[PDB]
Amino acid sequence: AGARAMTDDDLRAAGVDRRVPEQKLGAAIDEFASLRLPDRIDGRFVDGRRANLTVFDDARVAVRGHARAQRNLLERLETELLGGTLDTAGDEGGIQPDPILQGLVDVIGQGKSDIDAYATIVEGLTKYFQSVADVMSKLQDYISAKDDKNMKIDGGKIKALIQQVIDHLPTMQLPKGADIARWRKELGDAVSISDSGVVTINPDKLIKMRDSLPPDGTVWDTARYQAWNTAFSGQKDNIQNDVQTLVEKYSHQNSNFDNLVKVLSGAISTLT
Repeated sequence: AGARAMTDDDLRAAGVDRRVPEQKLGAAIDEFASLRLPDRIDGRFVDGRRANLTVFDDARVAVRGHARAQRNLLERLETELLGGTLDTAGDEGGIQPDPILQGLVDVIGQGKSDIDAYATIVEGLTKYFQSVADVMSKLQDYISAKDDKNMKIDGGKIKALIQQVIDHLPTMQLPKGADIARWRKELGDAVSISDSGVVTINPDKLIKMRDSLPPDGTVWDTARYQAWNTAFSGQKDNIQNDVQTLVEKYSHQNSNFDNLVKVLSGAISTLT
């Protein structure tokens, strides 16, 4: 009933602790960055780190947790504001305007939509993110020491892995009523949005990684592999960068939400 929400504590106490989804999201980014391709050093061969796909796992359901907590607080806030003390003949709701209550309701709905949308988008990017990290581990089965001066890389097969990720790239769908124009500008080049609100991920960075590979059975000297490794790993870093940026935008949204329920709560108090 009394949907209390005046301090960051009141929130957390309700389970709405924005620090968690972002810690996990940070966790993953940390994982994705720890990924390394095999290498050859001083004449030796160094295994790479295969992606701990779990770390990704704990990030997305938290983001899914939070959006439920955020959505259950807004709802509680919204039940309180609409009605409260009755009079006689007024179910009051977009029929006999004049009150400012109306305006808060819409603020709320924008709150809903925003919560959902960032949740779906972040859902998807982390999928995409997990897929790429799956590949940076799967492709390591296709690289190995040949001579004590050469490497073997079955790039034809790695091209295969990368392409599968590109064919089953996570598809996103923005809530009914969103201003797609505002969303394309905010999420940037990393993604593209139709007009039905269908969010898709730009496979451009995966394409360059894919087009960078040699054919299956190639044998490389250490200088050649290093060059490829660096070039490959730099594009991977490029992807980390895109996900990091949306993660900051998402924490900003989590922040906006925190101020939102606060203003809404004092507001209800005011009219209370």
